[PDB]
Amino acid sequence: EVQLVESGGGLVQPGGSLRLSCAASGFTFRNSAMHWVRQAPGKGLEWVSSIWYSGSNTYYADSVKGRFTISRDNSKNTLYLQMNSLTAEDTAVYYCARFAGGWGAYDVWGQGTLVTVSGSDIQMTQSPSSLSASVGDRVTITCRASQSIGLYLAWYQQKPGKAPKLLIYAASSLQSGVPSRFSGSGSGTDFTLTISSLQPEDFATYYCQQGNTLSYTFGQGTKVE
Amino acid sequence: SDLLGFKIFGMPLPLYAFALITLLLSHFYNALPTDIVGGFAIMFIIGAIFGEIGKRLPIFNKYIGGAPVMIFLVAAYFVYAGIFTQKEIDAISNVMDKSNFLNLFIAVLITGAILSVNRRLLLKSLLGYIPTILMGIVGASIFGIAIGLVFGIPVDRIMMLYVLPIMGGGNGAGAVPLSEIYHSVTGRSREEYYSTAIAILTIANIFAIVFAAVLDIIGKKHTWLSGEGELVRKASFKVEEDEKTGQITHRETAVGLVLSTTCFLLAYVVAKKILPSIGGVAIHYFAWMVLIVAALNASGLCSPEIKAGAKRLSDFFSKQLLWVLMVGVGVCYTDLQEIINAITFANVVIAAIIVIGAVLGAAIGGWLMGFFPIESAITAGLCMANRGGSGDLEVLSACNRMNLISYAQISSRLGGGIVLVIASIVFGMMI
Amino acid sequence: SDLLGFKIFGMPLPLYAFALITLLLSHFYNALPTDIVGGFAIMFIIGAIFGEIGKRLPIFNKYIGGAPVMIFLVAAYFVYAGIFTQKEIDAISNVMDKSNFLNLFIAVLITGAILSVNRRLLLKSLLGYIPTILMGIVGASIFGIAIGLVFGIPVDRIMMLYVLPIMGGGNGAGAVPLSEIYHSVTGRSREEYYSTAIAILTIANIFAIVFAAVLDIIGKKHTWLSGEGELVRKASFKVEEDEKTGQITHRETAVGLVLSTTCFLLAYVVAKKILPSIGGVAIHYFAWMVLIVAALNASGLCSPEIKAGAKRLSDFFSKQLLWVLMVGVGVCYTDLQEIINAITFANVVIAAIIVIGAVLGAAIGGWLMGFFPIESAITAGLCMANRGGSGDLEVLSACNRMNLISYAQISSRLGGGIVLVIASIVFGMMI
Amino acid sequence: EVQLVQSGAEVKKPGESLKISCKGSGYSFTNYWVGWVRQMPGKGLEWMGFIDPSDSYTNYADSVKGRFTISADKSISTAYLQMNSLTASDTAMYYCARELYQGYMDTFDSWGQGTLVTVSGSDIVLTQSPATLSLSPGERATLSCRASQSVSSNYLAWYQQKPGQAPRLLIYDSSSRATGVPARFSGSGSGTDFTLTISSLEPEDFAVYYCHQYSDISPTFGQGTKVEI
Amino acid sequence: KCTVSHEVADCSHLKLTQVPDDLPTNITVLNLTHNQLRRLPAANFTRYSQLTSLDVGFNTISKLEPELCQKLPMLKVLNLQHNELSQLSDKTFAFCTNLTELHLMSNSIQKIKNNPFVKQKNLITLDLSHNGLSSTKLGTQVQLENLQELLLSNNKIQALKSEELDIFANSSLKKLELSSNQIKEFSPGCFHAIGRLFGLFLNNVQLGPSLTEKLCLELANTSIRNLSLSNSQLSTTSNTTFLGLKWTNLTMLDLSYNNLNVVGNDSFAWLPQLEYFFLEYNNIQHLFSHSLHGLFNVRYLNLKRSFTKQSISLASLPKIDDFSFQWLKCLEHLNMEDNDIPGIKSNMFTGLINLKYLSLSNSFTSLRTLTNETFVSLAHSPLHILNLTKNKISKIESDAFSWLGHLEVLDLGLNEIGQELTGQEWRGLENIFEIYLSYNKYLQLTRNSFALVPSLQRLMLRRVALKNVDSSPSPFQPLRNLTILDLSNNNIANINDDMLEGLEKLEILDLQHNNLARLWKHANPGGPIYFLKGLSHLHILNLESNGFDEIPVEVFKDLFELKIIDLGLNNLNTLPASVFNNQVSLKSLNLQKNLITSVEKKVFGPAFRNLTELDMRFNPFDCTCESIAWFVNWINETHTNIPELSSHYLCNTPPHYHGFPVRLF
Ligand SMILES: *[C@@H]1O[C@H](CO)[C@@H](O)[C@H](O)[C@H]1NC(C)=O
Ligand SMILES: *[C@@H]1O[C@H](CO)[C@@H](O)[C@H](O)[C@H]1NC(C)=O
Ligand SMILES: *[C@@H]1O[C@H](CO)[C@@H](O)[C@H](O)[C@H]1NC(C)=O
Ligand SMILES: *[C@@H]1O[C@H](CO)[C@@H](O)[C@H](O)[C@H]1NC(C)=O
Repeated sequence: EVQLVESGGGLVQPGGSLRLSCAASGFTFRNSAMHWVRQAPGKGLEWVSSIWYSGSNTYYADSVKGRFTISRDNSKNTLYLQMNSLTAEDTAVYYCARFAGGWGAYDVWGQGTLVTVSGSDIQMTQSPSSLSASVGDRVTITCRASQSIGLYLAWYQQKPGKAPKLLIYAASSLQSGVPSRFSGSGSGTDFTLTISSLQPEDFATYYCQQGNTLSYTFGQGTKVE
Repeated sequence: SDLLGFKIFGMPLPLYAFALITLLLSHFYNALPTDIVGGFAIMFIIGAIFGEIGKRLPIFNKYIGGAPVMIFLVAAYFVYAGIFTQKEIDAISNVMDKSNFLNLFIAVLITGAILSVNRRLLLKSLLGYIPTILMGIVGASIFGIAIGLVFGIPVDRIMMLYVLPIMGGGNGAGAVPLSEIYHSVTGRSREEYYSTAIAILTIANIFAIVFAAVLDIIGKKHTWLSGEGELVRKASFKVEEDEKTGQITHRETAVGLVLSTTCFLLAYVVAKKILPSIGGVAIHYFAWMVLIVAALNASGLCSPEIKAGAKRLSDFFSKQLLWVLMVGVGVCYTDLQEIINAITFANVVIAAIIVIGAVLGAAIGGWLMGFFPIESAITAGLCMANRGGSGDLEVLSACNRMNLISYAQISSRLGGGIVLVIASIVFGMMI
Repeated sequence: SDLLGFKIFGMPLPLYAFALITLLLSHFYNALPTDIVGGFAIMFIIGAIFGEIGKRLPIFNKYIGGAPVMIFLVAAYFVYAGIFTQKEIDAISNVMDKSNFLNLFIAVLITGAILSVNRRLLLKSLLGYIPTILMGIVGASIFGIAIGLVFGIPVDRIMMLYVLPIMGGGNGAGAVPLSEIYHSVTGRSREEYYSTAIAILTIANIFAIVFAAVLDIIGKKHTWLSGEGELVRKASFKVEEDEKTGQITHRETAVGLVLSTTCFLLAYVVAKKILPSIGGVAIHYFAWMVLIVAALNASGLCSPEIKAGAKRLSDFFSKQLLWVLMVGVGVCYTDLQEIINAITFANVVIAAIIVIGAVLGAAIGGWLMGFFPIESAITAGLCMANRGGSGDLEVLSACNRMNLISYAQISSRLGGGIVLVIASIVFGMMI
Repeated sequence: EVQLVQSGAEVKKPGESLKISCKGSGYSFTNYWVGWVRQMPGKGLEWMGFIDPSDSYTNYADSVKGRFTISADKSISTAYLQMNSLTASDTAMYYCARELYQGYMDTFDSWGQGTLVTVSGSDIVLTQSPATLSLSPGERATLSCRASQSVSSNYLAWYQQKPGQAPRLLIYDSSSRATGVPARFSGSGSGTDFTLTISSLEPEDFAVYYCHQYSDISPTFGQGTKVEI
Repeated sequence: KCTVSHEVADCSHLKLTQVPDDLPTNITVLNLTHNQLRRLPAANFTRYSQLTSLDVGFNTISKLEPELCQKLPMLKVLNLQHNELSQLSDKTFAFCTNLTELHLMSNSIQKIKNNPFVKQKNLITLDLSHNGLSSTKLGTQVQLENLQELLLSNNKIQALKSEELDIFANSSLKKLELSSNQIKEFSPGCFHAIGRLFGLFLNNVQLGPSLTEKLCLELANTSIRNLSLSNSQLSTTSNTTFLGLKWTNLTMLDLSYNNLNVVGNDSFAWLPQLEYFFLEYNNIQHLFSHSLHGLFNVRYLNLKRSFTKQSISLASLPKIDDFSFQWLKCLEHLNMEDNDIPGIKSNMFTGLINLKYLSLSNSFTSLRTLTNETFVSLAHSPLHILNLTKNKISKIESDAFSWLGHLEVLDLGLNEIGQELTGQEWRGLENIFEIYLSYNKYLQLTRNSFALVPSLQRLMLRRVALKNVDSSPSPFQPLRNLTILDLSNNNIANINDDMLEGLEKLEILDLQHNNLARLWKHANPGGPIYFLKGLSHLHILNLESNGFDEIPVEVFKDLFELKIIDLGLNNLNTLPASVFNNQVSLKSLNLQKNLITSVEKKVFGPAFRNLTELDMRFNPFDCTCESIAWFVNWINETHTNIPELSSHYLCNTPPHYHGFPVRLF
């Protein structure tokens, strides 16, 4: 009585497509409904999908609905699972089992395979991650990039309850018409953002973006005040 | 008013309509217990409805085989058509893969068939009668392999799919056990085996009835060929001096079940532990059981009262419950495409040649054994290559010989296990 | 007699020794198929020898039904001592629980019983049946509260732990619902209640078996008290209406089984989907069996020969396969460890007093409306107190009366429903 | 003077299309490009693409690859964003912005007011009371499993899994047993309450045990208790 | 501490007062800078008598031993830096006549002996700095004809005297340095009691127009060729300020950072020839037409920051009269970087003849568009190089370069350029070779793009956001002489086959940071797109960071000359085998930060033949011997350079050697 997956596996970038296959050699594969079950590392079991014999009825779990596909071939005693638009959280070990109805629910299992989620951006990072500075203080926001950008850094500020609408630095050491008292500096891979003296209105989250390529990629969450 | 009085499975029509209503309702509401009771409930109705139509059909019944063939055909066609609910498939497969009801059925048939032979008759047949059957088999084998070489069919396929299934006792006992042995020894799929074998069997059944009276005509031409009416040439006379007690109690009939279950247990233990292999080849449990039952008959420990009881019980399984089993046989074994693919001119000439090969061997052997040649075939290779006991009354009816019924029964019943043993040996040796 | 002239289960000793040797070999070498075909062997072999033994013990043969009780006790003793291996325990569990052989047995007996009655006399007897058990519950309660006062045990605990749980239908129905209602209403633990009730019920079941055997001897002593298998007692209704039937062939006997299986599916579907509950009460599926079969008999759809065939089939199950079933009843549905752990003087005395008080009340009720006092106690007051269908089987087998199974099943299922209602009321009422 | 207005907030079913209108005023709108930015809840902000109103010339990011379409009409001076096939995990916040190309680096001078779109059980919920165990071989496990609502026909199961392997079945129905299991495990209970008791543990019997129900066509799993010494 | 034994002795930052005595003789250069030592031991130096050089820096030594240099006269150059000694005698210098250079740095010699350098006459260079003096008498007699450079920087010399400079009448000083010396007055005729003075430099000295006018008269009849002055506070100039210089013939001049404002007319009529001239960092408000009259022979001029910073509040508007350049008939190189001229007039450059280089980067505050005749003033000059970047141009009208035929290098990148290219703007262009247009906003392409100029050789287009780029007729079709082309960072999506055909001399291509992953996907409708054809001269190709995950095997068939190619930062995991067969000579490769897992010799059949360098520093390796067998073995047996082979080539994917160098295996 042997059931095995032995298919797919490896590291897949987000948006990747992977195919999983199952082989059973111990029983009459036809006339039996199959199930797919995955378990995330350190997590509990979870149902994925199931299919009747002849594939007349198909049902999916809610989470992966609309992006997953299941199929079988009785002539080859073989089961296929088709995965598209892979996402980050979809890392787990995937099992296939046989649902036997009243005379036992999940009798036989298979040795599942491990599939784990693993590019063309200018990686952008904000180091200080500062919080809760007193009024009138001096703050410093630094910058780090995967590839050297020449005087092509820009700054955006977001109010916590509103979209940013805040362009404070066109280029390095540049100021828009409205704001004042903000100082910026830096060149090459590193940059510095400073506010001369904190003010009661000067308490909001920040963001930074790159322009060396038309990709127009922004940075992760910056300092929140 | 044939609408009132026409009977289905010994039942008036309105009662059967009431019965079918329950099945329709259950299918509608999708509720069913998965156990023996749930199984029989849905097997009996389908079997009853689809068997009467098969039996009461002009050309089908007498030649193609009758109820079981078309019954399991319809079962396979439903399975292929995807009509059955998943619960129904589960409930049908449960009573044949987890309750293993098939094993009980087969054991009961084997023991009931063998144990009914008279002890004195069995001992007397041990002298020169059995070798006729054995050499008929071997003589058929050589022509079979020769003609298989003509079309380039490999030796192994001919020796495993054409000689054995033809030389059997029908699908009730002679085909299903062969498939089980084939799965046990090799390990490949079993659907292909039964599917491709059942066809050839039916094909041969027709030829059997064909030459049945053809030989009778040749005998009419010249008695020099063979004497008619007598099994042995210059046969002498003797006294049967038989003696049995007519009354059979319900308790006496039940004893038969106890003996059948016991023999199977002894066989499982000997093959698995006492002797893994007699020589370099392993022996299947079924083969051991046939020999064990024969030993009990030889000892004569059992009373004449007991021998009759097992005959009655084996007559209840083979006349009532066969329709119930045959549906599941169709469900879990048949592959429809193979049946269609199995029909070709080579497939109909191979069986024609092999039957002729069988007749030749038994005939010469009988003359060597002193028996009259004409009967030395009809009662040794013809009646032996049939659909078990059902078709044996037909070949004999084709000729004007009703006096050979005892020998025909001996042939069919006792050879029903010899072929099993030979098949196990061949499967072990060749593969 | 003779050293070789003795008979076992209708067989001579040397034949039996063969099967015994087979069993011993299988046990020692630890090789056994775990399915139906291997289940019958062990059951048959053990039951034969022991049921033969218990029919010959000097004092245990009269005051107690020897075989049907001692086999049941001996199987339990073996399973306690761990003498059995694992695989045959699995096989017996497979044949008794998974495949629901018990259900088939009960259905066949019910169908064989009912269909052999005159249609005109059916309902008239039924009208006064219920008040008998109604007042029997009261009679049981009187003695229960009396003994609780005697021991000073708080009476609320009396009804909540002893009176209601014992009178329930059984473990599957009549115990789990009691625990659920108990936990739902009083908000206390559910496991502990279920822990003690499951042992108290078996404790009283044993006494119920013993008391019934004693009653049969009393029936022999007094002709007037004995009903000799009669319920209404009036037994004066004209039975002139009679129809001669033809010899029941095997096909007719088989048809009974078909009906006994189809009716079960119909009842199961009805009780699971269509009419799950009448008013506020749940109805067990065997309950609808009796009503459906009675309606079928009333409609006059069946020829008189089908009824006769079903009678003979039920007769065959009643006298040959009974010793097999008892071994399984002991093995699967009886744990000696728990009754041993919870055994104590006070509980035993209380349980014994309760059962005898119930018996007295049931006999009184039967006498008042004119039933036979003894048969009014076996069917009502004993069958309701025992442990479900298995309990009814054992009780009726003790007194050698298979003809009253229908009334026992009615008192079981309907009684359990009524007890559920009474518990639902009183448990809230007092608490 | 410059302004941007977007469509209203919205909630619906996975598997749909939807259109969002970004309208602005205070300038020609025929000269400056318009792009879309998406911010996941409590996450960073990400770019998808932009379109030129002059000729509806477009450029999409690597993450889009269809599933999102950008369009506009000159007469209405409004931008349209549509996602064709919508599914789970697409719930987030959306905005539209206009480029100014201040200096030599492109800058998004104005941002749209904001649009929120969320794609959003009657299922049995399985909860187990004990979390972990640490006892010597001789004891009772009394593991438990509670359900959200009534489970019909007593459909339940229990599995165990030693580390680094597939699970194994122990109690397939609410009361019955598998083949190879010993005679110390025993299940009971019905309705919405169930138990699983062990007669006496052994050194081989320390692993994780789960709770499984299969009543409807929506299988649901409980959590796994831990058993140690 | 150790010395490189290469005829030198370097001993720096060792801060020891005792010189080593284990030094082999045959070395011949020494240094002891960044060290402290008490006095010179001649005995220790006596064992090794070979030293062409000796350096002591940051060493304070109160006196020197005279006997060491007579012991070792083959010493030719000597350094004394940061020494405590401030009064030395000729006794130490009595026998030291053989030195050719002596360094006196930060030694603070406030006064020297009367005649300490009578002994030596052969030295060429002597420098003095950080030394305070007010008298320049070093020898009463004429001597030292062989000295060419003398430095007096960081000195407090105040007044120069004629009697002081008679010492080198017999000598001819090549150049004197007097900067960083506050000097207030010069004695008349002091510069004449000496040989020919060729170069004089004066910076950061406050003179003013009047004092320069005085000193300008002092400079009559001199052999001066190079005058330098900056930060001299000359806000304006007069004609008499440069009058006395009429009696000499200068060659070079510089007026940088003097913050000059206004020049009168004909202030430069005295110089017919000035080949090089620098004017930068001055606040000039207006230029006069005849201000620069008389300068015929000029070749190089600059005006960076040499004008008024524009302020509309001031409304200064530094304006230039046209035809002001009609006097410059020889200019070849001009520099107009980063100024604020309002706009281009019509006759700035009427008369220019020899111009070959001209820069106008960030030179105009407002040049929005190019017109028909905006360059009409440049009709009569064969310019070769033009610079027009950082000029915030907006749009170009066609037929603007009609005058320019001789131009060969054009630079227009880094501006604000968005339009559609009609191709008619390239009318007059004839000899152009290279054009830069990267860092612009957008362009719309037509097939009528480069028909006028198939003579081009290089074209840079980076981050420009092109439109109409996937047109089936290649807009590059008329061009066939292209050598290198770049299209990086444009993030283009769809590509036709037809752009790469008919071109044969393309040397290098660059397409990184673009989105072309779909076009080589196997499931691509129409299959993979094979645009690589007709290229027999490509040597270097770059395809970094483009999202690639699959390579068809038939793309390198035409590539026989490829030498270096990069595919790092992509999404590649596994490649098909037998694909580098046509690659006869590959010298380098880069696949770091990909998702390559296994190394298998079948794919690296022709790859691992002969390489110079390969890099895959970060990849999810399965460091198990099924695949790593060759790679582990090959590393231990191969000479090809693999940087950070152990530093950044570990394996964490498999438990085997988890987080451990694959080489160790
Ligand atoms: C300088 O020293 C070298 C080596 O001792 C000697 O040959 C040469 O004549 C010296 N020159 C003078 C002018 O003393
Ligand atoms: C330049 O200086 C004087 C005065 O202009 C002139 O007479 C002389 O010939 C020139 N000297 C040279 C080296 O051309
Ligand atoms: C601009 O140049 C074109 C082409 O030489 C000419 O036809 C037109 O008259 C010019 N316009 C002006 C205002 O000079
Ligand atoms: C330009 O290319 C064409 C076509 O290959 C060629 O005939 C012509 O000689 C080339 N011109 C130069 C100057 O290389």
